[PDB]
Amino acid sequence: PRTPYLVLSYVNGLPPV
Amino acid sequence: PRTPYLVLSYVNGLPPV
Amino acid sequence: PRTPYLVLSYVNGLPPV
Amino acid sequence: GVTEEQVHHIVKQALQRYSEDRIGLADYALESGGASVISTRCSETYETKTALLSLFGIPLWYHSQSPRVILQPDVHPGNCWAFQGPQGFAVVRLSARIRPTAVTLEHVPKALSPNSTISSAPKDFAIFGFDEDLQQEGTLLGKFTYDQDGEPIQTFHFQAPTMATYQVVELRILTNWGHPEYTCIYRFRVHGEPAH
Amino acid sequence: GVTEEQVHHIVKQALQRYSEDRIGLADYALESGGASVISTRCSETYETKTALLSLFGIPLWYHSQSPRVILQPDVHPGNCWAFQGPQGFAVVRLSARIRPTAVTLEHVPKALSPNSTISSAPKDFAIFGFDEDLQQEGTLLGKFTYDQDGEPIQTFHFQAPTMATYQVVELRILTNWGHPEYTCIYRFRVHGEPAH
Amino acid sequence: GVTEEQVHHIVKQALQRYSEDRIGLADYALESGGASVISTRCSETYETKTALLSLFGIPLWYHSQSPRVILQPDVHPGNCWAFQGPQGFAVVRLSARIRPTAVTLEHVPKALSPNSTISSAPKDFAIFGFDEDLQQEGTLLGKFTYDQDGEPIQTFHFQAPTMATYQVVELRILTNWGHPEYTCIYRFRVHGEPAH
Ligand SMILES: [Mg+2]
Ligand SMILES: [Mg+2]
Ligand SMILES: [Mg+2]
Ligand SMILES: [Mg+2]
Ligand SMILES: [Mg+2]
Ligand SMILES: [Mg+2]
Repeated sequence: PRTPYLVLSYVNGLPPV
Repeated sequence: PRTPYLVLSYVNGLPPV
Repeated sequence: PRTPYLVLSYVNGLPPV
Repeated sequence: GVTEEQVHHIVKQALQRYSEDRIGLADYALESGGASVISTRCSETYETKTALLSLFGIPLWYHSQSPRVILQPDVHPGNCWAFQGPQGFAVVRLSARIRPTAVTLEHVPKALSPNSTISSAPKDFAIFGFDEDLQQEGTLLGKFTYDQDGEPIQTFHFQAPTMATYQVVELRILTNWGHPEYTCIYRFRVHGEPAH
Repeated sequence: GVTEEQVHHIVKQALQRYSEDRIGLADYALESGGASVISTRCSETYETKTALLSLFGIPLWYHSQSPRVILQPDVHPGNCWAFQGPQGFAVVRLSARIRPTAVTLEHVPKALSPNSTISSAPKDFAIFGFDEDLQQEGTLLGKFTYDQDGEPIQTFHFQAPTMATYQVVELRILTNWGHPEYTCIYRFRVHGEPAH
Repeated sequence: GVTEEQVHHIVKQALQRYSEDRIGLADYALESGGASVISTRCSETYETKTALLSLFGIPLWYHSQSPRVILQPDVHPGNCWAFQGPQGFAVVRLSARIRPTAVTLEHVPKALSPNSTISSAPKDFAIFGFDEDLQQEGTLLGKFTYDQDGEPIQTFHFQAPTMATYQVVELRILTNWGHPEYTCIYRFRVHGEPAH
């Protein structure tokens, strides 16, 4: 089937760093 | 949905190293 | 169940490098 | 000449710098730090349909790298994002709004390449800043050339960055080093001054 | 001064040590070597609900790092486990029963951090050993302070470890470097003497 | 003795070589570059049934490394492929047809190992080339010994490679360093001359 791609978007600001 | 987390537990001693 | 293993085979030549 | 203590000092400091992501500058385009690709604003991915993943003998799908890989620190041959031809682009939402002061582009070394050639590497490129996230016209920040004869990691400082700040940046590839089918991007970084 | 041969020797040995997981000590808390987090005995994970994973345009879930990441060697900004506030803890079942002699804690460098600050880093901490796997009262092995002004990787040797052995260890964070929302742990290691 | 400039030069070049996959040779067995294991032509994987993965408290399956890991650059304790006993083999379809000139085998260092021993490491081994992909009888390219007392990464150059080319290579392990249950392979590389 179609080549899947997991997309990652930041929708609520920074992750913990 | 709820944030999933894959848990890893060693239940039968050491893995090969 | 049985230990799954994702197998990777190159069937159409080189990937982009 | 030099003392033993001076040698140890030189070595220690070189390894410190090596350990700090090689260049010692914070990367506002690093995905794990909070940056992300804007998928609809990138070139189409070149797909070869060669790397077939299977499970229990069942073919599942072909694996190709998406633009996300250019924001990840795993540079090994083939761990790159490819687009068709010598012109392409990627747009990144940075982890923070910054005054951009430099960018870094890297490719795999010739020593790790068949025939010591890296013709798929980007050559001429341009960097644009976008004021907000859904805006059409970017501001040119600078134009540079990745040198195939230089070091694998190349950092380019803007000569005179304005006081403008941006959280969206475009990497626009204008030419490549001659590969007739595709251009490969290994890792792109954006450096600058955040709010304080 | 020094001879060329002496310089090559110094450099070779520094790179050897660098290649041996930076510090040249076996890590009984490394997950791939057989260690694991005891999930029910760790602080709740701080979740931001920001890193959204999607597939074919369908939002799937938010991604946060679990405590397992502190037992993995992939230290880059954001590849850390976070808990809320400045007090928290993680419990690790080591890969083998050992006499613990040292622990290592690391954080990302200031040079890779916006504004050169690492206020989310752990500060004061304590290490406890547990005789068996389901036991309530740990034995204090030592109390240390991760120095935000020190090197990114800091190893702490116990002054006088007893002959007691343990396969379960707790990292207890008592304070942080001032971050008002959370504390981030990048990697925790445990060193010592196994059976022979 | 030496000048400061000479020291900086020595250090710079040592770090360059370190950064080029440690050895500065292209690897035609690297999976990301286009190589793959021929699964049916490898030894059975030794499975311990110990690393249990679970989700929402539901046990899913046990995790063991497949032969693919020997073609990946992530060498840390336990990130290895294991087969039962001291004799085993793996067959790799290289990324390109080459005249093979050397192979590299690496294991984890003693300094990162409990009791400073690496008895699971391969010892005597042989390399065979196969003319086509489904052919029964290989051609011996060379026989070598991985030295447990040597450096973690060991490269072996063939004394006098013929002009023959191959895209399929077998790593045949003949003995190990004494481990009574299994042998562990961390990473295998193949070097040589491609078409031009
Ligand atoms: Mg075009
Ligand atoms: Mg030239
Ligand atoms: Mg609290
Ligand atoms: Mg200060
Ligand atoms: Mg046998
Ligand atoms: Mg000996």
